[PDB]
Order: sequence, then structure tokens, then C-alpha cells
Amino acid sequence: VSVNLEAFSQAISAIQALRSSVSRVFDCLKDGMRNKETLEGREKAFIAHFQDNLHSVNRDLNELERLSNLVGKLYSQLLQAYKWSNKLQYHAGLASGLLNQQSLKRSANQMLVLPPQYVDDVISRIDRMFPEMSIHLSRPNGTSAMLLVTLGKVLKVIVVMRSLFIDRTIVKGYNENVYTEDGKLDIWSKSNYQVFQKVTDHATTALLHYQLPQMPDVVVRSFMTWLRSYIKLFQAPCQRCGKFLQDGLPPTWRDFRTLEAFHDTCR
Amino acid sequence: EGPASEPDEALVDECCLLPSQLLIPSLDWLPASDGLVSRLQPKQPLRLQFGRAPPKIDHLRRLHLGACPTEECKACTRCGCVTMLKSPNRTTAVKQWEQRWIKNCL
Ligand SMILES: [Zn+2]
Ligand SMILES: [Zn+2]
Repeated sequence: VSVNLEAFSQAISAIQALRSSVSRVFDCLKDGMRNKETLEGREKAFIAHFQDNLHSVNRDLNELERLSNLVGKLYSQLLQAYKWSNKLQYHAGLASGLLNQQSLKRSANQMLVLPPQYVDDVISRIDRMFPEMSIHLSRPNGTSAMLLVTLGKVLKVIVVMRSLFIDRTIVKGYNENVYTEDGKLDIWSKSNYQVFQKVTDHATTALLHYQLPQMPDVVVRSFMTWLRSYIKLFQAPCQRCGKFLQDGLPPTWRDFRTLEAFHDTCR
Repeated sequence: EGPASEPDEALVDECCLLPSQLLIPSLDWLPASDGLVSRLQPKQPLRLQFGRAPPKIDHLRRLHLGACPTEECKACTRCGCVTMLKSPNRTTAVKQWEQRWIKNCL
């Protein structure tokens, strides 16, 4: 675990602060009595300045003891390599984070086809994490992909994708029938519930939002990550009105890049 | 009577070993250079304006003051020494020493 490193760093900072506080106390007391214009302010200022340093020393010692209660249990040229490698990944990690936000491109032009196994392995690679999510693939009609994604005991999502580009989504509850009489996937149907219709609209807005121009895998990854947050539904209240119910509906809006519950009327 | 002699090296080294045993606290130089006699030059007239004037110790009685002194003091014109105006200890003080500076300083 890496918490011990932070605990040790905080202990070092605390002991340095304690030493600096003792030095400050003794220097400030050595300085002596000042002028402070009138007599009455001269009397109060020295005492006020003297009390604060001792209070700071006591507070630092108390927090140091609180941490003490909290804490618990050729080669050189090799290390010079290691301490360099971790210095690179972080250095680029910020630089990639600051250049993507300020995109200076104006147009893709100057002056689609994928193997089915590619899509299948990408979807499996998405499926390996998020153990609650379960994804099933089919192609009843042509090369278009139909995916059924089940979430917990709450959600069932039907996704129609056109050559790995997500195209259409319809969600339903758990007990509702998802298959047709023939046994195939039912594409054209409705959830017969207001909240599920509202979250279908939300999913349509989400798929209209996440749009990268030349990386299509990150788009479906972000969509799956956003859809992951819905498992906690009916247990979390809105961040503005406090109560769960507004006009008889529970919070059904999950903000992008900050996944917290919200009512639709609360924006 | 008229020695004209130089100290031997033994004295030099034994005083060299002295600071290894005795610390030298400090010293203060009294003749603070502030007079205009050492600043004026011949055929060089000086034009001075009002209020421009282009480790504080009590030099009479060896008393240390703070970083910024509290009580007002008096400054000698010629030597430039600074001394406290009203002495703190009067009921118990050397009256043979304090009475020698009431009128003027040397
Ligand atoms: Zn709300
Ligand atoms: Zn004098």
C-alpha cells in the first residue's frame, strides 16, 4: 500500500514544522518589546503575539501525535534509470492533459471498414472489467451489431451499432420481456415506464455528446463508463433539491465527467 | 622606561589559544561619524534641506535596549552618544557616577 509513503512525508513535514516553530518562538521572544505608538496597544500586542506561537507549537505537537497514532508498519546506474522512467510518464501525463483541451485544429481535411473480429475482441476487452456489466453480441441482420447489456438486477440495454459506431440505444427494466416471440432481439419497442423513457433520452444525448473524430474505441469506452454509474440508481438523491422525488420521478440525470445524480428539472 | 620591545611568540600562541576557551561577546564603537566637519570640502559648497540629514545601546550605563527602543533618550552633540533620559533605578544607584553626567558629556 502507498499510504505509508504519504504518512512518512507528513511526519517529515510535521517535524520540520515543529523545529521551525520552536525557533520562531525563541527568536520572537528574544526580539523584545516594540513601540506600537500608544501605551495600551503596546501592552496587548506583545501578549497576543506571544500566545499565538506557543499555541501553534502545541497544535503541531498534537497533530504529530495524532499521526503517530495513525501510522503503522552498477546498482546505482540501475537506480538512476528507474528514477528517470517515472519522471517521464508523469511529465508527459500533464502535457497530454493540457494540449487536448486547447485544440487548435480547424478541419480534418488538408488544403470505416473493420474486421468483425476487431469489434468482437474490443467488446470482449470492454467486458473483462466492470464485473456487474454483462454484454452479449449478435448479428441477426447483416453486419450491424446488436448488443444486450445487463446491469445488476435493474437495467437491460439494447444497443444497435453500425460498424462499431454506436447508433441507437433503448433501455428497459429487469422483469420486462426483452426477446420477441420468435426468440430474436426486439429492436423496436418501448419500456412502458416514464423513468426509463427519460433515461433513454439521456442515453441518446450521451451518445450524441461523446464524439471523437479519429479514435472510436475511446468513445465506446466512455459510453460504457457513463452507463456504469446507473447501477447505483434509486439509492442516491439529487444534489440540489435533496429529496428523491420531484413530480413523482427519482433523480435520472448523471452529469458528464462528474458522475453525480440530478433531477431533470434541476439541470 | 622606553621598552621598544616586541612580544615573544609564546605570548602570541597562548593568546591564540584563548578564544578556544573564552568567547568574545561583542563591543561597541562610541565615536559614531555624523559630524559635518569630516564631510565638507574646500570650494565645494553644500546645500542641505530640512529634515533630510543626507544594535542600539545605552552608552553611559551598560543597559541593552530592544530592537526598537521604547523610551525616549538624549544624544550628545559632539561625541554622538545616546543615553536614557530618565534612569530607571534611582533609589538604588551609584550617585557618584550618575551625578557626573547631568550637565554635560565628555
Ligand atoms: Zn433535484
Ligand atoms: Zn558626549
